[PDB]
Amino acid sequence: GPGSEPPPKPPRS
Amino acid sequence: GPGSEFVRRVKTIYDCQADNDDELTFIEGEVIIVTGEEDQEWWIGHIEGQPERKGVFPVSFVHILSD
Repeated sequence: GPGSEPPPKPPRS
Repeated sequence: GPGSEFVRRVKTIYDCQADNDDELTFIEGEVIIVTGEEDQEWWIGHIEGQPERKGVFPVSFVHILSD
């Protein structure tokens, strides 16, 4: 698990 | 929605792995053809030239691309 650290996503509805 | 705001294509600005089976997985720098709205935070589309790669994605993870 070396991958990039993307921002939090919005929640789903 | 994206249609009403003249969004046809966007480019992804982050990497993204689907967390649900209706979500699009992508890396940064890919072009998406935007084809609908999931809700106020999520659009729907497919990868340009690879239409089998399709699903919902965050509005905040893309930037509008001109024709």
